[PDB]
Amino acid sequence: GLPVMTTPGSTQFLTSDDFQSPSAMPQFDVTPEMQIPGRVNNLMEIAEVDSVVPVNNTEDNVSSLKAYQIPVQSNSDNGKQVFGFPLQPGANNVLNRTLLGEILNYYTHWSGSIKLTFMFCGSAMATGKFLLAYSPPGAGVPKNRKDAMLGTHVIWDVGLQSSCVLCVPWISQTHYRYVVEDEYTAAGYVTCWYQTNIVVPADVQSSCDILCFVSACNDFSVRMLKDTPFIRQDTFYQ
Amino acid sequence: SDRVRSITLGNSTITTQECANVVVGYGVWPEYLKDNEATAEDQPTQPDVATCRFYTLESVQWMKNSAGWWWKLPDALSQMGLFGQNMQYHYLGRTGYTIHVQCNASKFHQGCLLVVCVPEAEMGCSNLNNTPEFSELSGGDSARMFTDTQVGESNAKKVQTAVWNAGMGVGVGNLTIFPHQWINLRTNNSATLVMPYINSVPMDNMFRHNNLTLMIIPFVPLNYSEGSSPYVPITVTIAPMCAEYNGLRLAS
Amino acid sequence: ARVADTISSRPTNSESIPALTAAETGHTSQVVPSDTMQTRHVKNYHSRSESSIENFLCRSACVYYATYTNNSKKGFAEWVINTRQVAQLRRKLELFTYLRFDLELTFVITSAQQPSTASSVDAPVQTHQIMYVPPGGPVPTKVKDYAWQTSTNPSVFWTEGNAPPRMSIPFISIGNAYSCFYDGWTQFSRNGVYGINTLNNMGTLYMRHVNEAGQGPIKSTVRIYFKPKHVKAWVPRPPRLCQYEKQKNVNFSPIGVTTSRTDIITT
Amino acid sequence: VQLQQSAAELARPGASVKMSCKASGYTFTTYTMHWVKQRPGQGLEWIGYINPSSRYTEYNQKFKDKTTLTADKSSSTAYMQLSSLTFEDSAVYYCARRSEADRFVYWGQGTLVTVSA
Amino acid sequence: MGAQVSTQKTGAIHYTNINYYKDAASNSANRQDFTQDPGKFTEPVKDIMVKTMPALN
Amino acid sequence: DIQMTQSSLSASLGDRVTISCRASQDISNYLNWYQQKPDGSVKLLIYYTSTLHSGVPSRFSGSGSGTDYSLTINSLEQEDIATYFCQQGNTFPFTFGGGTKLEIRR
Ligand SMILES: CCCCCCCCCCCCCCCC(=O)O
Repeated sequence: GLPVMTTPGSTQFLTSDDFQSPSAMPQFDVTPEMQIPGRVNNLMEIAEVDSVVPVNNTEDNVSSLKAYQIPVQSNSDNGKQVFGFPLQPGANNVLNRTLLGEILNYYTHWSGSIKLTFMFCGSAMATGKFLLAYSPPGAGVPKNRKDAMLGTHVIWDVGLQSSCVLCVPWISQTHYRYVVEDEYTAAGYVTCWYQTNIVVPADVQSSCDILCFVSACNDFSVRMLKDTPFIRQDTFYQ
Repeated sequence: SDRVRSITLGNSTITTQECANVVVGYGVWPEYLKDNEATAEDQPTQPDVATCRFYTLESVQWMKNSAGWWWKLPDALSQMGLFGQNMQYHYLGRTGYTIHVQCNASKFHQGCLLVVCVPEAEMGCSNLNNTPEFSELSGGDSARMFTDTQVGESNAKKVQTAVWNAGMGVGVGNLTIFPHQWINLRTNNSATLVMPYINSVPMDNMFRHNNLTLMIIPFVPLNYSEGSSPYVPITVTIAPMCAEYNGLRLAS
Repeated sequence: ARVADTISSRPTNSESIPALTAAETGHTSQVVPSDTMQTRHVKNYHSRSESSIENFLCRSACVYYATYTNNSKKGFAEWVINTRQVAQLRRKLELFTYLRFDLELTFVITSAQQPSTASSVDAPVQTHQIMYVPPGGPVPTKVKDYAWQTSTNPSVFWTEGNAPPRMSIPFISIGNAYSCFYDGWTQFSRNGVYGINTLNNMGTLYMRHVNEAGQGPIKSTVRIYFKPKHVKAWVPRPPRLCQYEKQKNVNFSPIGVTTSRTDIITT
Repeated sequence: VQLQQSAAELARPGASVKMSCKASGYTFTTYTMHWVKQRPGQGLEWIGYINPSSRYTEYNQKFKDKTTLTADKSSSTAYMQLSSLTFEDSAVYYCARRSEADRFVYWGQGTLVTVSA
Repeated sequence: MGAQVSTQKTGAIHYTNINYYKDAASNSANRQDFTQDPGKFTEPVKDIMVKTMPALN
Repeated sequence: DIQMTQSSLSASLGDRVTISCRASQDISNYLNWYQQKPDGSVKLLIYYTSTLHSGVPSRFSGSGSGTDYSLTINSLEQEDIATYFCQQGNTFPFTFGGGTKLEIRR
């Protein structure tokens, strides 16, 4: 006969609670564990594995394997633009469907750096230099190499080691940023420009290709788990 | 230097002059079964020299308009030596693999392969109401190959061979989470993986469960000028490692 | 679980290149942004607490709902237990290959009155019974059957108005982990069914009214919520891109990789 | 979500006619879009579908030569072009958006195509 | 009587929980098992390579 | 091609109305019933042997197993005077049944 008094919140069903519950099968014994390789303890071990990002979207390459190759050829002028895309890893349709951008669509906030590994998939005699620039927002998109050399950049030279890592920094006013498209927390643009040409010898194909990867640094964080907008359902699967 | 290796297993040796470092599993080297994890009560048969050696599978030609290939892994070695004669007589089985894909070209060719080793890969049928048969899923040490178009729904039981969805429904670019290694003809020349035994049961039957799949997908296709050699083949050599079997029965 | 902080840096001119790597070796570079530029000494108090496998998965999500009518013989619902009939839970459980978890199972039972024709209808509170038949047990075939005794099968009894019922289920499996994928046949001659449907044998779930048909038919509805606890996950997997097709298998119609933009230089 | 077709059209025997099915309210490049013909004295008949993300069409075995389905991802419409019009092809043509497995959930209202002289 | 007095999660205070039932599958959720080993998914390489040294010697 | 055999049914208001359509071989419960209004709007009613679609009133009910299936309206109203098809989804191509128009008795 201990007197209690039931507070508000009684007899509700909250879908994210932590209570105890009466077991349905008493004195059940489980099957003992086994050392299965590759145990994941945290979702920031899946986001730190690089994945190829489909830069070359031109409305008839998304239904092919040609969406991953950024084409690079030998020019006649200098200072052209290889590619360019804004850096919103949950709303931009370039970084939307990679391995990083899909774990980031379950969460709402994110913070930390983003690595961007490039790889030169060309011949063995072709050389060249590329300028991988990143410009924080406030101005427009950079239009010339004279305007994109002012931001964060790194001058890549191809050779024996054939891959270079541009690590974008974390320059932002808030501690976190929204995954969805919000112009209050815009994150900037990533471009890439010809420093010098692509010079080839005789009897080598002049059109080379470039792959690009994307992962997160060792200080990535996420917050405020939500449900993803990419999957859909009308009827039950039967 | 750090460019030359020499792998020795059984009575075979695979040497190489330029190749990248080896990619071992999810972190663990293949080893035998313990005593606090086993479930069978009869003593296993570990030959360890009669199976653990490099078997050479068939060679496929890399064309310019080529799509990809796949080998289902404990099915391709079903007629290879005393490994295919221990799979038929024993009920259970437990193996780890050591895959080594090798494709060589000169300094005037270009291209890029993706050598991945996907565990528990289910393939989707063409007509959405059925399931693919055995002969369209895997061939006896012969490569089944992808396509660059879509297999229509007019076919009854055939595997969907759209390469940009990799047959399973995932994006092809997201396959780099599985243990993988690139073959870039600019620098690299061969790519080697070491795969432990990844399964939920300590031992498994080997004729109705293909627990690995070796996929090769060309991301940047082959290209050369006029004059170079146009026939570039790809050869895969696969060796078991730390094998043991239980339950001896008749031939099946 | 506090994340790492960036240490200070200085302008260098040396033969050590942290930017250049070789991506051919299947090994992601471990560079820090203090190695490609100049940085300050900030200390991160950010935590990675809300991205572990426990907090990512321990959330209730509906899996099936079935309706049954009072004023009918063989008015009772049944469900073969599997978690592959919704899309928002099937995508979370197919990020990892092998899982091992203990459930916490909750039902939300509602009711609705049917258009009867008798005048001055008044029905009292209703009682529902939810029986769980393991694979092989006896099954009922009508509403008033002998199999509804629950002599050994677990079951709950719930009057309306109270809090929703909730049990807890331990790890009921044969092997050492729930396998979400299975590439192999059932027969040893390699025919018959193929896929994940050969591993799923988890029972059935029967529901019925306890009260009898007084004066007006009452149609009910019961929604079923799963909630995994003490989760361990092995061998991660790339997420599903195409739309789901069936319950038994992994079929799909092919879809392009991403949506399209107008150029390669556009933003 | 609704599918809005074109108006009722008219064509001579031997000419060509082009219908439309403007999908609105959802993402056009994900779901396939089918075409179903109902002659006014019989039941419904299937023609063939089109995947709008990859432009892979697959017709029935009786309408393989006449129809030519096409689509564009920009304005989010799906076209259907008939050729070699006879007096058999005077019917009502619906477009349907095939959801999960085989269930035609959202239908159009249908254009009446008639041939005359 | 048991009463494992643990700590609470806050930014930058104790709390008591008691187990009542005999089945180990009927406790609370874990929610506080923070462990990270990302060296098996990003560096699955036998012979290790230093960050400052070149990769292909 | 699976031949789907189902003509012109009559029943009064507020009665039990039953339609049946029969396939050629066993289609394994993959039957869907549609409803065409007299103006020309078509909608999905029952997407399995028994499972009702969301947005359909609870008058309609289905049954059947093997080859022969059925649709049962346990109380006929004025809004349910339409034409009902049945469609299989088991074998390419998807073939529809013939119509079944309803009408009042006297
Ligand atoms: C209160 C009585 C009813 C109790 C019913 C217990 C139901 C147990 C369900 C087993 C879990 C199913 C998991 C499916 C496999 C997977 O995770 O893919």
